[PDB]
Amino acid sequence: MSILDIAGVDDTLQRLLKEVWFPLRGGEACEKMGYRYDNGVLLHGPSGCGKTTLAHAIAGSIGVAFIPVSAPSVIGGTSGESEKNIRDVFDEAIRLAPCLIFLDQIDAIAGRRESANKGMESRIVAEIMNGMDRIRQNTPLGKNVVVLAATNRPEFLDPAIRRRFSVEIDMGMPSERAREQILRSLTRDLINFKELAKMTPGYVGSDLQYVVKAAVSESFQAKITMEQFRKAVSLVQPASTIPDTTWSHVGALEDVRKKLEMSIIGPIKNPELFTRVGIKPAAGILLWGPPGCGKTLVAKAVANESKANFISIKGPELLNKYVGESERAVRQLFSRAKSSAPCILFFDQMDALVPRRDDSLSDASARVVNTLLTELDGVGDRSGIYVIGATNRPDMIDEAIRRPGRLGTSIYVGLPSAEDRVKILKTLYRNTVTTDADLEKVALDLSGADLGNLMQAAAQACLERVITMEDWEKALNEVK
Amino acid sequence: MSILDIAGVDDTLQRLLKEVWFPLRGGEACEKMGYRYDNGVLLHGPSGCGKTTLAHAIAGSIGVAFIPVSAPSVIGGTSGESEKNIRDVFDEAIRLAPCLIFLDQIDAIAGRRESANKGMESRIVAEIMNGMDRIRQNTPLGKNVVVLAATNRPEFLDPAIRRRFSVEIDMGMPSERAREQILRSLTRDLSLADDINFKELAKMTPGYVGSDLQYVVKAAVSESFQANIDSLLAQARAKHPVSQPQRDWLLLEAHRDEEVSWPSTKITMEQFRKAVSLVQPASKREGFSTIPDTTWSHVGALEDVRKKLEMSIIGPIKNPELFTRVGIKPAAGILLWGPPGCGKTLVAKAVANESKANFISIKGPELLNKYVGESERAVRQLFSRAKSSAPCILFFDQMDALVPRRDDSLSDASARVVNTLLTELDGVGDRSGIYVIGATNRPDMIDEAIRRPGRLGTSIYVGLPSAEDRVKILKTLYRNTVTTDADLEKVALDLRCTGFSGADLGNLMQAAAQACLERVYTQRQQEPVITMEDWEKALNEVKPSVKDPEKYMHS
Amino acid sequence: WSHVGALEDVRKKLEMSIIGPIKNPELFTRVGIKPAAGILLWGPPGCGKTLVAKAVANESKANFISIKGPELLNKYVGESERAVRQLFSRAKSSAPCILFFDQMDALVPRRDDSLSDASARVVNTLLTELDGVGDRSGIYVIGATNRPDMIDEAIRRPGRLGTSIYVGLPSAEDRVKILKTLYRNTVTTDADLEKVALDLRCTGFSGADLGNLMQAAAQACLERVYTQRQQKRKEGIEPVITMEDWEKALNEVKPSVKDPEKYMH
Amino acid sequence: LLLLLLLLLLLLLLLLLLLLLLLL
Ligand SMILES: Nc1ncnc2c1ncn2[C@@H]1O[C@H](COP(=O)(O)OP(=O)(O)OP(=O)(O)O)[C@@H](O)[C@H]1O
Ligand SMILES: Nc1ncnc2c1ncn2[C@@H]1O[C@H](COP(=O)(O)OP(=O)(O)OP(=O)(O)O)[C@@H](O)[C@H]1O
Ligand SMILES: Nc1ncnc2c1ncn2[C@@H]1O[C@H](COP(=O)(O)OP(=O)(O)OP(=O)(O)O)[C@@H](O)[C@H]1O
Ligand SMILES: Nc1ncnc2c1ncn2[C@@H]1O[C@H](COP(=O)(O)OP(=O)(O)OP(=O)(O)O)[C@@H](O)[C@H]1O
Ligand SMILES: Nc1ncnc2c1ncn2[C@@H]1O[C@H](COP(=O)(O)OP(=O)(O)O)[C@@H](O)[C@H]1O
Ligand SMILES: [Mg+2]
Ligand SMILES: [Mg+2]
Ligand SMILES: [Mg+2]
Ligand SMILES: [Mg+2]
Repeated sequence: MSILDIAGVDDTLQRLLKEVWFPLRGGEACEKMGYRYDNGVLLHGPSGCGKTTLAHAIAGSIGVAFIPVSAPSVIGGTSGESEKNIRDVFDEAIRLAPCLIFLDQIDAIAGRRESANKGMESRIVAEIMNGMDRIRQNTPLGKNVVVLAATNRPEFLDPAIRRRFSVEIDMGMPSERAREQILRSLTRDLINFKELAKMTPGYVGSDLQYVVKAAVSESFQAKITMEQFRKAVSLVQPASTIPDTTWSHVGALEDVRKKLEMSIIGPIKNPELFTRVGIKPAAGILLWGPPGCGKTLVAKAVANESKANFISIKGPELLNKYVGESERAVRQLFSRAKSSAPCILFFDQMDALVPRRDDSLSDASARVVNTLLTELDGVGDRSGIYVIGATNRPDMIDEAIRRPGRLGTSIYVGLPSAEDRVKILKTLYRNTVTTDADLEKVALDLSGADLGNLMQAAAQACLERVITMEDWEKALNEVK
Repeated sequence: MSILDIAGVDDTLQRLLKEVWFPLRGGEACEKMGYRYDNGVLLHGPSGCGKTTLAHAIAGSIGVAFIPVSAPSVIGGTSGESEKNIRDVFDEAIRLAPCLIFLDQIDAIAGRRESANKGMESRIVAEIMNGMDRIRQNTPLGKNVVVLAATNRPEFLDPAIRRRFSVEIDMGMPSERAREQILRSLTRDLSLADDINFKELAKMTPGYVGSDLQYVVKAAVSESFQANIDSLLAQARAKHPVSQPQRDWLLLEAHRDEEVSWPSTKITMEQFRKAVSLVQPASKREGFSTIPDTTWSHVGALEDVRKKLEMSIIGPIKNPELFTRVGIKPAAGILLWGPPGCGKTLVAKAVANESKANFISIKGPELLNKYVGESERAVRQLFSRAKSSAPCILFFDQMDALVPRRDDSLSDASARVVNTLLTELDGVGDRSGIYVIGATNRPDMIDEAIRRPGRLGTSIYVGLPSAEDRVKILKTLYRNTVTTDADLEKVALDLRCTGFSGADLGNLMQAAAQACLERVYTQRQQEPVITMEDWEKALNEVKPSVKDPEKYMHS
Repeated sequence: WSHVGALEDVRKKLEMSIIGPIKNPELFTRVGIKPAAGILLWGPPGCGKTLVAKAVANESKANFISIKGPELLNKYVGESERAVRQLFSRAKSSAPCILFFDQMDALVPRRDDSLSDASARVVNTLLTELDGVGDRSGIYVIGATNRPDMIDEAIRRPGRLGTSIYVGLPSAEDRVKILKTLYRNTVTTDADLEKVALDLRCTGFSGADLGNLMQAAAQACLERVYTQRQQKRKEGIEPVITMEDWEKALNEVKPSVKDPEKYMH
Repeated sequence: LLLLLLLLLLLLLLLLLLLLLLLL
């Protein structure tokens, strides 16, 4: 199936009212003015976005002859078999007018005839073109035929086939409101869905169905409670990942946290509060500090509180040796972040990725900078993508990279000098369960990542020999 | 369907009067001189350009025996079945002379037998060659057979078959004069309001083909029927005291079998303009960017830059006839340069939006590829789309990474990309209707052959705003997100804003708004609006981003 | 040739080398001139290399194939050299034919160790097609480039591209002929055009700069029309480029070839 | 019964060589 079974496509459901419902059901008006309203609609978008279900739901809501056709179902073995299967589909609809043809997975048979040199494949495309023209020409005025089609990659279709679809509908990734509607459409016949909607960024309609099934399945291992969905959400992953690092996992770093609570964390939890005061978020924040101070850890904490996905880049990992491949890798990060909104893009060791465009910088090192300059222009604002830099050489980055609207604001992550070391070590030990005074003298002995490695290395000596204070002095002479 | 159903092609109908009509309806004249006037005509062009409708319009007009053949319908299962279907078509035409054969989409079966290597495919090609020779030798000198063929890919035809068509007719994309005639023929059996001006409709559909203009008429018809649907939904809501679109489907489903009559309406010119925006032409399905939402109200000051862009790009696009009389080619090349953050992309997204033309934006070295010839092919394909959808605006953002100067150490993968753009911008092929905008911070790194008249001859400098210029920018930024106007002048004219670009002023406003939230929180734990004291907080914590303006002022 | 002003020396060389033998090959055969020419047009940008090669393609009334730089390159191993071989097959079958390679330095780069192996096969393919075992009689080749030194030295030899014609910046007297040609093909008289073209502000102007100078004069005319039209319509015309409009263009347009000796070598 | 000669399809799937480009 019914209309209720498909949700979050309010724009699609209203556009198709005048394009699918009217030509079929409202064919009496067309005959009065003598106008053949034979329409063709193409539905495209990411996989598992309710394209198949939408066609079937609309099929039953109109009450006309529905012909469900899948592209592999028409391909034959002999020469004339494949073309006659498609030819029969369009001939039947004319005799069954008004009718609603649905060609699911149309890209399988309607691919480009340029690359496809096979004789049968070229004739398949020419058979669909002839079929759609017969509908436009060989139907009564009062009876119109509407052709529906679905494809994951509309660009794979032949341009001659694609032009015959007057309407293209992009059923893209669901938003927070859409995912909230989707959850309310599957669990209606069985809870704060806003928390569920915001905790699942990048999920599709099919992914949200597994979560509903997981919660139902988990409710039968013992009515579904809210806490069951939280456990079920982590069980099913979308077909990147929200970090599990909270600020409790981070020691000290209060001044750094305060800035991020207004630059990034702020205009995510309360977008309207920052919208009223005109706080348009920039592309992101440049974190500069000595290595081993948890700059990667801080970014993971920001994504966890903001409930946004996290993507990390190690810097020179993107530098390919081919011409357009080093820049394509950068352009692919922002393409995935767009589909995973909200998301945080983290660039570790960004000094070697985008140096200053000096008068002597070759050309390959300058195309990567110009790739980021044109990519940071579609970051932040009203996109959900946030970019966090990370470098111990903040003065080796190009000026255009650090202008306002780009990674302009600089935040210094301080090195643990006296009391930060104590706070870090206590936090690390809280996850591996001595008291706390023993944990102080270990960290008070005369960076930040050293303590994390020291704790686990000191735990190796305990296994060789329960963790005791006397096992830390031996590990202080072998961990640097 | 009839001759009226095909419009916008007057040269084609003029040629076909002596190449299709005369051989068929002038059989007596041919017999008197003893000449076998058997002709073969091949129609080709972009898809949707009325090739199939032209053939059937001529077929019903001439009134001779017509044999419409679709190429895939010939193919059979057994060995000789496929070739005998072709042989039956030509033998039937000879028996029915005078006759007109229409081979629709002949490239499906007449592909190059060299590359398309098989056993049936080669015999299909050889059967059409044999068939097209019998018609011009077995007809009895008084009745002629004309073969009409249509294909989107004339280059895929076998040369032995393509050479057998004495006439090739190219039906390209319609012009403004042709698009108006197509709309009149499409809107001929419909009821229209007298306010409709087809000249306006023709000029607002740059890259539209005959099929696209059909969708505009199709969308306009449904637009006029919306009033009879919303009123019908109101009737359904009168019986039943889930979102808004879902209610409409269920209410109409709950009735379904109910029969209602739609009162006749007239399509309004306002509805036509709405239909044009809804319809995306087939030429813009791939490769084109969305028109930016930036307008001239988003750009503060830059009056000198705005005047140059209005005269060079916006002017000739909107008034091509006025600029043609003085002798100005309908093509401009503009290079925007200056220190970062001064409004180059902003002023280029406003021209693209305020000119109502098509827009393609290139993001630096986006067209580069690792394969040989693929980087150059993308550039050549870029100007093909921009030419078929003329007028079009090509924006090369951060262009210095796409056209570096061809020194003695520029390698050859990147030097071939420059030479491709040199020929595309100013070569042998025409590029009229294409307006090119380049934005860069390093104009000295661009090849000098690119920066010459005919390619990018006009260079506009967008530098740091002056003291009085920052006043206009700050007011423009503030009014787009909502202090008063007197304090904005004081803040903008403060000497702590010296060297501030347009991005720094946006950062100043963002920093001043953050101070408001800090002020609000302090005034909450013991209606947020930016106050004058908030501005002074941001006047100390914000420094200019362009630390060395001389690095960009000298280029 | 009515679109090409000045360049009398270049026009005479192209008529004796291409247009001559095409129209009356009988006369050139008696003296012993093969029906095949290779021309390399080179010089600073905007000085008329492509323009003069489009007049030859039009005045000779022969078949024409134009190549846009590295247009023949293909990603597959043999498909870029096959395109070159197929290019000379069509030209030979439809002789006389004129092959024009615009921006040719991107198709025949000088063969060095640092040169790509895939781009060195295209150079060697053109070496055999231009002058090898098979004959290319009836094929006339024109090349236009700004960097003649980046072309392989084997390509620039008699039998492949025998003659190099330098198309440089116009002189003061030549700029008068070019400006009149541009003006009369787009519509002030001729006495004012001589003053505009001979002005010291037009020093170093190429053929593209004179065309840009005329465009800047037309835009100044439209600005003058715009302001005067409002005054004489609200309070109370014909767009024609006047001598006062030429003054605004002269103070606005700057030369584009900033280093003429970079290309003159 | 009569034995008939029928036309069929094939898989083929040839593999093609490619040319790449490198940086300085
Ligand atoms: N917006 C949505 N509202 C409700 N259910 C949805 C929505 N999107 C997807 N679903 C459900 O998730 C599943 C998606 O499967 P479906 O076949 O409809 O996907 P699709 O878009 O056709 O993609 P694919 O062809 O790759 O499977 C179905 O069970 C469908 O009910
Ligand atoms: N000049 C024209 N006058 C009137 N209608 C036109 C014209 N050109 C196209 N159309 C309309 O647009 C559609 C064109 O479809 P048609 O089958 O004629 O295209 P085609 O040129 O054969 O292309 P293809 O090779 O893709 O089939 C039809 O609905 C036709 O009515
Ligand atoms: N003249 C201006 N009027 C209004 N806003 C401006 C102006 N100049 C800059 N801005 C603001 O600052 C931003 C600067 O970004 P823009 O893309 O325009 O810079 P740019 O000149 O392209 O420099 P870059 O080389 O760094 O991209 C604009 O998007 C706008 O928010
Ligand atoms: N001698 C000339 N006579 C008349 N007009 C000329 C002359 N030289 C140049 N022009 C004008 O200026 C334009 C310059 O373009 P042209 O293609 O001739 O340049 P080019 O010499 O090929 O340089 P590039 O190497 O940059 O391509 C011509 O199209 C024509 O409008
Ligand atoms: N302030 C801190 N609080 C808690 N843990 C920290 C702190 N600083 C460093 N660490 C530990 O040190 C490690 C540093 O990892 P990472 O941030 O990826 O490298 P870097 O610090 O060099 O960026 C983390 O695993 C983290 O547990
Ligand atoms: Mg599906
Ligand atoms: Mg057709
Ligand atoms: Mg910019
Ligand atoms: Mg040229």
